[PDB]
Amino acid sequence: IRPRKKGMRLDRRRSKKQYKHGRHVGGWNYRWLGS
Amino acid sequence: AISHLNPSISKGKVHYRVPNPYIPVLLLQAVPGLGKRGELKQVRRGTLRLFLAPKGLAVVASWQNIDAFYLAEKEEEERRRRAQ
Amino acid sequence: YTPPSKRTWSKQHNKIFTPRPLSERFSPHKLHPEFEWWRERTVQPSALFMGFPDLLALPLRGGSAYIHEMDAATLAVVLASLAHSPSAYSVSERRPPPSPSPAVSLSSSSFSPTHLPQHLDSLLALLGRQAAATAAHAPDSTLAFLFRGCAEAGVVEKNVVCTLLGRVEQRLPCMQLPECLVLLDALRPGLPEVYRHPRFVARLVAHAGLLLQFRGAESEAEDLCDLAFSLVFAANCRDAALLQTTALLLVHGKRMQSLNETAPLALARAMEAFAACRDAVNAPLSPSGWLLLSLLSPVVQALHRAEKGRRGASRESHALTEAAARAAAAVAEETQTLKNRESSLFRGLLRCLERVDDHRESLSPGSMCKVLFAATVARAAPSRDFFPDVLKRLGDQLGACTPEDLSRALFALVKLSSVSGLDPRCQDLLPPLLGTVLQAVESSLPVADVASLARLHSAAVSALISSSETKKEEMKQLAEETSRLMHARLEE
Amino acid sequence: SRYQPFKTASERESPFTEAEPATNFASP
Amino acid sequence: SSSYLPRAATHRNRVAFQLFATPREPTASKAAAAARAAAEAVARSSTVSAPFTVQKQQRLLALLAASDLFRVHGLPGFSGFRPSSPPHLSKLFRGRVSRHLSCRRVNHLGRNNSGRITVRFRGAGHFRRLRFVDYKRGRKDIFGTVLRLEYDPNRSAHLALLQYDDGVLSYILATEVTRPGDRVVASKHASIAPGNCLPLGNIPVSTIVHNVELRPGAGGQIVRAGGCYATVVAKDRHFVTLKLSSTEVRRFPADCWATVGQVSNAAHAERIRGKAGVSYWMGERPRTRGKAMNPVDHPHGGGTGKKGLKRPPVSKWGILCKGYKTRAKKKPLGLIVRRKKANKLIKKF
Amino acid sequence: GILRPRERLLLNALKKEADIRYRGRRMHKRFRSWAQQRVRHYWLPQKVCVTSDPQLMDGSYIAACVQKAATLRKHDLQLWHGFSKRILELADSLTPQQ
Amino acid sequence: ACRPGATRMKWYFQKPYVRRVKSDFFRFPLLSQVTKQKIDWQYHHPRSGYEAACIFGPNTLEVTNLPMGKTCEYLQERLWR
Amino acid sequence: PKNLNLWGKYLRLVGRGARRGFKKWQVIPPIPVKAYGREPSAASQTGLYHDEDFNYHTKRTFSMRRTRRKIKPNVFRRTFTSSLLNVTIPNVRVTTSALHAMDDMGGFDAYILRTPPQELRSHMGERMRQVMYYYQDQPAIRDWGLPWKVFLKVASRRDPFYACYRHNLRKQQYEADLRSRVRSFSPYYLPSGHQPHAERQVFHEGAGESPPLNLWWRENRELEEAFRRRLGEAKCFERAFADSSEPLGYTKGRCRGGGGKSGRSVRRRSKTHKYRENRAF
Amino acid sequence: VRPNQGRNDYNQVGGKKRGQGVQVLPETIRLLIETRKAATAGGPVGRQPLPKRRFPITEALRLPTVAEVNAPWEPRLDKVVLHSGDISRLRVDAT
Amino acid sequence: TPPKTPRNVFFPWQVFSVHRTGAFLERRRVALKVPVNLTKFEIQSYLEKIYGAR
Amino acid sequence: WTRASGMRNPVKWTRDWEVLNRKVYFAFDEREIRRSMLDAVSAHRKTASLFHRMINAVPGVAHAMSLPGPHTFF
Amino acid sequence: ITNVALLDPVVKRPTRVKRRFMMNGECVRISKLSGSAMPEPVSTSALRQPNLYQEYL
RNA sequence: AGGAGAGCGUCUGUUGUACAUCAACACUAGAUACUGCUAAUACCACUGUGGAGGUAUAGUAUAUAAUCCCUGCCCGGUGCAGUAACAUGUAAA
RNA sequence: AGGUAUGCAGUAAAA
RNA sequence: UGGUUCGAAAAAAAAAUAAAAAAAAAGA
RNA sequence: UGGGAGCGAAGAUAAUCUAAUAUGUAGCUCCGUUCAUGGAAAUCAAAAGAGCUUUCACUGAUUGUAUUUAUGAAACGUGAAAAAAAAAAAA
RNA sequence: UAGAUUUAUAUAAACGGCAAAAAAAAAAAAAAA
RNA sequence: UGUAACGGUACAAGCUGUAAACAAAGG
Repeated sequence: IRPRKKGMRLDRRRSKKQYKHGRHVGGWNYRWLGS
Repeated sequence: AISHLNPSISKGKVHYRVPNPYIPVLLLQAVPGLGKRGELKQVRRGTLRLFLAPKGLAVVASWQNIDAFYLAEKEEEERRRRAQ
Repeated sequence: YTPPSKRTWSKQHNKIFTPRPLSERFSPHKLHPEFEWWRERTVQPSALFMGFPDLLALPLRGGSAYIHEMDAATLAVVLASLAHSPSAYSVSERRPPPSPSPAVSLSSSSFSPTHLPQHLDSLLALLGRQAAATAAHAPDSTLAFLFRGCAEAGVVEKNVVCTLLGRVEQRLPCMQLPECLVLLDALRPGLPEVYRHPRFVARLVAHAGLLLQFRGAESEAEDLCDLAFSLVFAANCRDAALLQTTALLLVHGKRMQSLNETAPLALARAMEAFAACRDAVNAPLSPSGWLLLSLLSPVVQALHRAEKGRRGASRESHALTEAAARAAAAVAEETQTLKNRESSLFRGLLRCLERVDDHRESLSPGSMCKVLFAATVARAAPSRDFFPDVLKRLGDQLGACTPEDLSRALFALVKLSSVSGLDPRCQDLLPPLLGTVLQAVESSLPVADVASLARLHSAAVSALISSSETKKEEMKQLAEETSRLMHARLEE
Repeated sequence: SRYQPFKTASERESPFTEAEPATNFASP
Repeated sequence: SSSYLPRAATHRNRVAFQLFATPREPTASKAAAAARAAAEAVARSSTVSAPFTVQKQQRLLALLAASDLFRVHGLPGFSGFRPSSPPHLSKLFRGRVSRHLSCRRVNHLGRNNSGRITVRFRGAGHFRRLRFVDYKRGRKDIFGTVLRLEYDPNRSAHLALLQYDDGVLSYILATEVTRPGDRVVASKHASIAPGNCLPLGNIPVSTIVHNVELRPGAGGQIVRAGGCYATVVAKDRHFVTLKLSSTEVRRFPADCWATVGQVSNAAHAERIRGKAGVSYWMGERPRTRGKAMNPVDHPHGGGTGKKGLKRPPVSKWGILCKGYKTRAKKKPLGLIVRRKKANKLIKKF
Repeated sequence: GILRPRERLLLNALKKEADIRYRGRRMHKRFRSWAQQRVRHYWLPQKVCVTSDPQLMDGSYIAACVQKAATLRKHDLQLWHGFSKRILELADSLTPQQ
Repeated sequence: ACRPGATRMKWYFQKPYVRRVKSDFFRFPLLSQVTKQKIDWQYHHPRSGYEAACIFGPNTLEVTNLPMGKTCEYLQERLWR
Repeated sequence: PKNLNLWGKYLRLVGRGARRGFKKWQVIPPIPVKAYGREPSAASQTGLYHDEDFNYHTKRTFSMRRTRRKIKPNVFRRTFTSSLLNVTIPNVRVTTSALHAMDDMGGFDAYILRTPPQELRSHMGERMRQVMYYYQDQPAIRDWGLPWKVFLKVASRRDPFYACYRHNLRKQQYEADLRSRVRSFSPYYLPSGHQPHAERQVFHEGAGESPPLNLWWRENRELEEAFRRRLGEAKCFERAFADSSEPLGYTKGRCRGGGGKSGRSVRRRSKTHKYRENRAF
Repeated sequence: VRPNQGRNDYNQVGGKKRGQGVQVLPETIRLLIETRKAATAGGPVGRQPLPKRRFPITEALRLPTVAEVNAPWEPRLDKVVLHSGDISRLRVDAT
Repeated sequence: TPPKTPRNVFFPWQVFSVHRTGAFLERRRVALKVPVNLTKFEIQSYLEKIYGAR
Repeated sequence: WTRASGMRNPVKWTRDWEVLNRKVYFAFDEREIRRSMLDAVSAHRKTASLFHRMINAVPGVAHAMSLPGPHTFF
Repeated sequence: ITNVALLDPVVKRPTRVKRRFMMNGECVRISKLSGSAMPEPVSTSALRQPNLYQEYL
């Protein structure tokens, strides 16, 4: 990705999409620590 | 208010018709060609918005304004009688 | 497509919204990774003023102040906030009750909430040191504000004051009259004497004189009024030449148009200063009387405008009442030499007294003493409740008076004691007030000034002539003591 | 619409400028 | 372009002032008195009031035409290259434009904010500087001296370095008869001489003008190119009619300012390049013909061997480009009295 | 962009001469260190104004003012003779540090 | 489905407040007779109950016990009527 | 059925399968957003659009070809004067429905203060209401007359003095920067007072001798600096632009012919095409 | 050449970067100071019949001692006071 | 990676070890393995205070 | 990409001594100067105060000395 | 439990509590924000309330 | 890759890297058409950007091309211009 | 024709 | 001798890096 | 998330092709799932009656829409599951 | 729960306008998520 | 929360944090 597009894109962790999937080593239905 | 029936769609925009461009108003001062004080006149919304309300010659005919005018007139009459 | 219902048709934008957690659906019995429970949060300061933590919240809540990081402008603002009757209610609350806070009220209180003023001494010392540090980087106006704010808040550290004096003396020639007025404000009575370095005061007065001499055109009427007030009181000046120049610029400087629009309180203070320094004005009606009339007329005009018009308005009403009281007191001393219903002096005095009568509560103790003095000098009375209702409050506020106020009050009481026609409440109130005022005057004699001593001697002589049947011995003692004290001070 | 004025001149025969002032009270 | 001063400084529809004043007096009253005195002095000095016509321009040009030590000693220059004329004889300055009155030109190369090509056939060309030319002539009632004439790579006309009587330097458009040592002024009391700037209401009919303001105080916008000029046809109290270089007759407010004379460098059109390289230096790129492309690339493309247009001429975007009018029909004519017709009709009638 | 050949040659020669000038300029800088030390642990944490009236100065203030003036090279004869007069007045009240 | 507009309103039953340990002010603070809510001396200011007088003048009434499930504007209109 | 004030009367009681299988292209005309139950748009939440907002409609022809198109609301940019906010509010984006609602309520202030959230349908309006109530609580801040968006955020409300100080500081920084740029681009240049004579060509024969320069601006350095700043204030020209605040303003569409680039089927921008080019929205 | 040429922030006017040495107008400081000064004006409610001096004075015989300060809560350290404040404002017999 | 050195140490953890080089070193020189984050001043003070080396 | 500069200049200059000699010619004999003779005189006004004053105070002298003709001023 | 947080006895904000042990072995819970010891938990006798939902079940 | 000639392109250039180095493309120039400036045209978030911080000796579009002599007839058709619509005009449309 | 050795602000001129 | 650093000029950000650790009472 | 909201295709069926089907599907953005969705009739029905909302089976691939291909957990109703309305004028 | 526990994972959101750099003077300034 | 970089440890797909596998016997 080149500078002009980088200057307008946002980082992955600026949203909540990271916490809306259950992907993990054991599969796709991660049970978080502490349930 | 606008009506949402048969709007005009052009240029990607939507324009809504205004079947009733009139609103009732209470006259707070003598307006030459419109009426005397204390009258309820149907005027055009633009006329109310840009001339009457800005110049303080009339106000929308809400129950609050109507009742306030009525009570103020009654108080003024009582004040006249008290002065007499 | 699901057709809406009574409870569901209204919706908010996914990102621009008013947060309402009470109605937003939530499942508290589940783990929510989005909130990052593992991650610790930072406890921010709960109250901020001018972008920094509020010092008025530190005694109760603690926390760092970051005073060393403050620049000159923020420091001057903070000094003003601490000096001008600070209230802990100005601090911000956290998740407050829905009902309005006491900060809305403009009325002062007789008790200090949430801590004593002295609970900020360490922060005051830190602020003084930071002011001494930042004095070198401030512009002229900000430097003058820093100086005045330190003087008013009570920074006393002598090295700090020496540094401030050095910087101010360095940058004095580059300052205009408004900054000179700001600096003079730091020399008001009651402020620390460390700031009253005689050489610095002389330099400030000389610079103000040069500013008047070469820039009289640019001077505003309110600025001239403040300058006269400060010269007579703040700087304790005998500069008859400078005071006369100020008076001429006020009257004959094509300033009549500006005299109407200037605030009445400034005119009242100016005429008070001129009444104090009459002898200078009446030097190579009297000219002082003409000056008093010229300054009085706009005050009467403002009073008339207010009466014809009859939270925001309360401040201007209080200011107008204070202006009326001060103007009446100033006019009384000149009227002492006139003794007549002068075409305008007596009438403006009566109008000011009427304003006082309708706004007795707003009076400060100094205002009460001034108005009593004015009424007794005029031998008039705005109403029949005036004297009793003012004497009651004078007795209730006796402790906050100064020697000048006490001299005025004693003069008024001596004058009133000789009046045969009095109300029963006035008769009951008089003797206790007379005794307490005499005790206070005797206690505060060594701190009285020459004008106060002269007024006290005049009151004693008047009582001996006319009030020889009430505390006669104490009045002879007061007369002799005042004579000796005046002799000593004249020799000084 | 190459030319797109902000204000378009009003038409004489449009119903908007000819609609009736209506009545304050329907019953009378 | 918009790569220079920001919109907040460049855009203003209604200009509230027409006189850029720089008073010297301590007070406003004395400034007004001095301005009146300067206007009266300009009026006293002004003597010429007759119109400045094509024939008078020709007479002045004829009069101007009628009316070994200076080198770097011991300096053998290039083997072949030499300037066309020495500095003390060249018509133009031969030096460098003032640095304080110019800046580097931002070369957009025919591409807009999207990065795509919107203006076709543009090339890098030679490096250029944008120079700040006073289209307003804001300073009034102060005389200035033309010190030198200068080349401008962005403009078809010549520039003139004007030094006002107080030492201020500026660049203005030079007239066909502008020469070093000329005295110029902008005022309503000014004489009708080339280079002077006056309101259109104070310029007699038949006079030739340039650098005409569409809005008073907003700077001249009409008639700028080298050799161009407009003629004053008629005058009324509020409006003055002008015939423009395009043969368009248009009215202008009488308060719009203008400069007397023809735009300098009337011989620009006579230049012959001789090779593709000159246009390459000037900043052009090759123009491929529409009918030389494939049918997907132009309406005229396609067909075994060479062919004709096969239809009335159209552009890349399918619009007739020979006789088809493009001005918006609903857009009002406004102050335009009459707009020109096709050149064939003009020359045949 | 492009330049006219004369301009190309002149500016290229200027660039070459600038490079050679830099090389010649740096020749004798054997004892030029980009990393440099400055001593500041003798500077007092209190602030002072050097032109303040001497009559308001004590030992602690006048000593700091003298040291600051020496550091700042504010060698003014009037200032330092005022320093001398005030220090001789305050001789009785100076600590060894001052 | 989406964020709730003013048509969707919820409220919950209020548990009566009992100071289970009378001396434990940290966990069972005193109620204020003015605000009828727990005293928070750290982050709240004392209220006399007359503050709205300085805002709305002497001719003012305080109304209490207004219900849930209604917009403040709707209740304002109803109370005005 | 119930909820006759909302759209979907004949869907309310037909079944679950029909409700889930409803085909939007069946609806030719736009439905009002409030009756449809549509989420407000960001533009509507930043303006006062009342019943109007982005909508959709379907095109159906005798050949039975269907096509759905997004349609934008009819919005104007208008200025208001607010007594409750003690400031003029330039360039608020408003609609006909909003204007009629203001007329009904009794003006801008009444409309902001009294309208319920569902009808107002404007988070910006809610924030204005909050600022009006805050000004009622603290009249002294109202006397400043700052733009209402200064106190849009709650933190600015908690720290008013810093809000005003920062506002003024940023304003002064902006002013100084713009002044410097204008001075740099000014058309008038004043050379140094020790060398005012610029290089000149040989004066044409017969030209009258130029008078000696009058350097009145060398009497005082303060006068010199003031004159230099005044000269720096000058501008080369002033440009005209489309502005709806002007009676005769206008904008531009496309070329008269109406054609397009040959062989190119240009795709209109969307949220999945050229979504974030040069700016967020 | 300039990837960010078209952005809304490109070559923006103002900013803290370029406004390092710019101060607010002195009128702004005056306005803030006067607004603070006029925030607590009013009449003298409450009675002060006796003078018990612009700066407050603390009495030394009312401050809690170390023993009292350290004492646990109830439903030579008794003669020593640790006070944070201004000794020049303390009222004591000797200093 | 290694913990940053505090202003006052009181308990240094850094290990200075002798390094046997396959290259040549002069008479008065010695090579030591040291943590990567230490400066020349830190190394010199460490050696002069813990060992008294000049 | 590189940030080397100074003695590590990444510019590949020519090493041809004849070309470098031509460069010397272009850099010294054919160098272009913007300033004027009066600019130089003003720069040295502190050492040539009297002649600077005469040039600025005597009418016509500045015009004569500001003309394009290559001149030598002692 | 993740939706809830312990409160500092002095600042009354979410805090973290660590167990420290004295020489004798006495345990003290200390709060991060102020360093204060945690007050002893309220006794079961004071906390007790009947569980009416279980009786209903 | 010399001397004497013809064809095609005037020429120097571009050119399909890896089957086409050509008579293909461009080119100096002569024309025609549009465009009065918030110009036309282009980009197609459209109170925005390039055009252009330029102003009819300018910008854009489509042919034909550098030098010499020439460049005939047709407005019936199509398009365009013109007018309320006609009449009428316009082919280097 | 980038910046050279007490260092931060800051105006003008220029081989 | 370069980088770093100021400028060009850049969140146009080289993950595990810094003149870059809660920011002056610093105890000379 | 074949649950809910917004925008919203083509390959495939129609033996080409259009509608319709695919499908309101895929991708994209947003909710975050019984502590939820929704909801205590200005409802549905017949001239008898039912009684918020929700789930299952039947009625029934019926009556419908599409009119070459297909789609259709329709409405009323019947048998079951679960069952709830509303502590609450202050204290 | 005896202590200790480096660095990166761009976080004032235990929080509230949107909008680059987790939140940027007003305006220019534009939105189906 | 999860993961990783370096460092220590049998120079490691384990363990572990410069206290880098262990304090349990303190006024």
